[PDB]
Amino acid sequence: SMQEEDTFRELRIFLRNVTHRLAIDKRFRVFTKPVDPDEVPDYVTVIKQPMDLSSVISKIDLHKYLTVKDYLRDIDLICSNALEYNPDRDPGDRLIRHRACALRDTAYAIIKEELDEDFEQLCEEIQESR
Repeated sequence: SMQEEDTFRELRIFLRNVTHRLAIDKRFRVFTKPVDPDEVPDYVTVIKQPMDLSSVISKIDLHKYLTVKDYLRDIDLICSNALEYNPDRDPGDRLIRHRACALRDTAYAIIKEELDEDFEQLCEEIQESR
């Protein structure tokens, strides 16, 4: 219905705002764009499901997220991809892992502080009705 499409539009506005705040954070620059094969050839061969904040923005605009949980699944994929690709004790690996955990923690904390639980529940119930 029209009421439901208004609900999903509000969700998209919210998600674009969260994603923007993550994307402008200097710590998360490394997650803002897809990994370049030219500069990192083995990534395409280790990470089966690449995800980045630019792709998240594209998916928001394609109406691919109907709940905050659907969105956080892709935030979690950005993080888990980074942990899998950077498992070594080397400082370059530990720096990316620290930033990946910070990206995940920051996204969850923004949503916990700013998303009304009844709004996420409404999104869930509309989605389950389809």
